[PDB]
Amino acid sequence: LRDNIQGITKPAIRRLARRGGVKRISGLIYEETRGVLKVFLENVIRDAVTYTEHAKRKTVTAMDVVYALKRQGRTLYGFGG
Amino acid sequence: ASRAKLATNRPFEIVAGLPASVELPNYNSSLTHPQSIKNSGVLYDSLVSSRRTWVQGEMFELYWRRPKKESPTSGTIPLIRDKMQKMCDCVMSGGPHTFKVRLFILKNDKIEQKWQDEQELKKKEKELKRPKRKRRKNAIKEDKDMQLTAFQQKYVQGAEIILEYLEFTHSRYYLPKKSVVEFLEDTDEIIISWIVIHNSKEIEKFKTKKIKAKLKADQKLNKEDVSFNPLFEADCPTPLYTPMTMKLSGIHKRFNQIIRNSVSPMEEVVKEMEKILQIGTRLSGYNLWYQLDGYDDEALSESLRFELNEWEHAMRSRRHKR
DNA sequence: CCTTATGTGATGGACCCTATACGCGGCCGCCCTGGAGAATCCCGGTGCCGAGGCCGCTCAATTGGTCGTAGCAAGCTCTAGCACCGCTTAAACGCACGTACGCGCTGTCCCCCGCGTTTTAACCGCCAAGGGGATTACTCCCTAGTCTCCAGGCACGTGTCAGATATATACATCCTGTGCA
DNA sequence: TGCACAGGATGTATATATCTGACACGTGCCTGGAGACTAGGGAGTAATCCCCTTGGCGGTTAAAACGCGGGGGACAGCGCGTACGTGCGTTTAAGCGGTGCTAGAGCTTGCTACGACCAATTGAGCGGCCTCGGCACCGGGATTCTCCAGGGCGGCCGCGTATAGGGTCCATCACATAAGG
Repeated sequence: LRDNIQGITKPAIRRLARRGGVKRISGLIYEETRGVLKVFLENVIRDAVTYTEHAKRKTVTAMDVVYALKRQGRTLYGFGG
Repeated sequence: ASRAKLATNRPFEIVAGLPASVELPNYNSSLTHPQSIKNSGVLYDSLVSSRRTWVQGEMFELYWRRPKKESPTSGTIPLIRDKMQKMCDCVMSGGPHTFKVRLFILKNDKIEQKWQDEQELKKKEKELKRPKRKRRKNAIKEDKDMQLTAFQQKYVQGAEIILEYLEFTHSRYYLPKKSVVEFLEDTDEIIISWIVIHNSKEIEKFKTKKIKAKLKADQKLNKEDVSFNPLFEADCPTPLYTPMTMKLSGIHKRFNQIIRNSVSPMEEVVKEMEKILQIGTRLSGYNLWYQLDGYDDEALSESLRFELNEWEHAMRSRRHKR
């Protein structure tokens, strides 16, 4: 796996921003958005993986993700809580 | 295009922004409170539109436009002036409208080189073979009017002619090579006729696609071991076409030869036109309704009035710029 | 046809007058010089009152024993994840045109800082308290932590009913030889 | 000759039916309520001692308020240049369902070893009290930064010396021609 930071593409950022109602966009936005997403994912994934490793475990379950997010204060409903 | 979308069921359609129908307008049957032509101005709008379009339409292929402004692009103006030769002033009729033109030649360099070679050959052939009379001045004048001066003697055949509007010197267009030219010796009038296709860009682009396909096929065959005419091709899109005809007046005998030599072999374009006439979709002829109802068409009437006002407001500045 | 010497008719050029740099001088941007002075720096140099040290002592950290059930170790088993196939688009991409948006610079003018004078809020000392509130303890007693039986109602699953999908049909939208006008 | 229609051909919106999801009804087990025992934390009771306003009052002070100048900050206009918006043709690999493996997850074990619970000791830690040196304030000489004035160069502007230069209007010039013999 390589260059997957690019894999998000521009059009995905476009559509997501479109949901946000932005009428006008700049080219530089994409790189910044990718960086923000990268650091967010890194933090969430580290929390989830440490939640997993506690349980003498190998498969990250949706419980690990949802409770990791809860520890980051971001509360998520609808996945078996 | 932004003109008010006509209310449903009006007895007219908006063609080119104006109320028109295919059939002859029956105001007396259709209108209860017809506004005067003065009130409507539809006729006025039509006339202004017609003239302007004739100044700017697609009849002749555009080739030069004055650049919209130590930029060296100024220095190119004399170069473009010199790349054409200057020729004398002539009148043109466009439908009910008439226009005036001065003539300009587009300098074919191959004709210059061939003329130098021909003078070389003639010189070598000749070497191998080997008060003041005003009436003479009049004879020279008449000779130069019906025979040819040097620039005309070189540019008899294959010379290139550019058209310009003396009321709008900003655009220059090519005289149609695919045109039928008739020189009336009795009236000194010249009638030009040509067929024009409204979706010609579509046909040219499909033509490019076909050319690419044929090139790809030839390349594929070569990997193992052309008068392309779009109008003949079976897969060509339907041309929306119009036939056009126009009369020139005021051209002098010597210029007629240059013009007469300039146009294409007649039978070939005739056959091409006949194909176009079988495959083409002819533009439908329709009638403008110059009178509108003050009540049902109030919005349309006022919109037209407003647009006319803006047009006139702009038109003064055009001479104020001179 | 030979054979003097120039008509034909513009693009190429010299000119008129324009307008200009700058001599001497000033407004001004600016280097910088320049002062006055409005702050800020660091070091006493001091007298105050808290940090922190010292002691009395008490109650809870530590100990040795017991009981018992929560975590651990397989380890049985089974289904959700992983991987490769391989058609089918369609979401990405390169590229073309333009246009309306962001930035650079404009002049304007109004409001909010720097500063001076007046007005208000607050404390000291008058005059020394009483009220009532939070902390502290004793004394029942009631409450639901506990084990246990009873019998269930709630959860896991299968059957049934509906919907979305599938495909005959009763003509629908037409082909085409040929007998009729 | 060309039209009317007798005889015949693909199709399809209409109509009849088959191919997938979700909800209600049946089993059946880890239960939830209930009965009775239980005690020690909650709640009712009683100081008790300490901290909170009295209450407005004058004589003051430090901070708040109000007034003013002005100058520069905000900000509405807008020339323009381009970099995102819209629209192609074209490619990728994201999506779809399919086949073959598995290893990681789920849980049932059988029971142990470590920690809940308990008397008893004792010393670390808290509560009270006492103190000199770490802190708090600023006086001073010195640092340093602010801001208008402005010496002086000279960008640019002013009176006007004399001067260098352009667009503007004038023409001179060449190819091959007009004429005589």
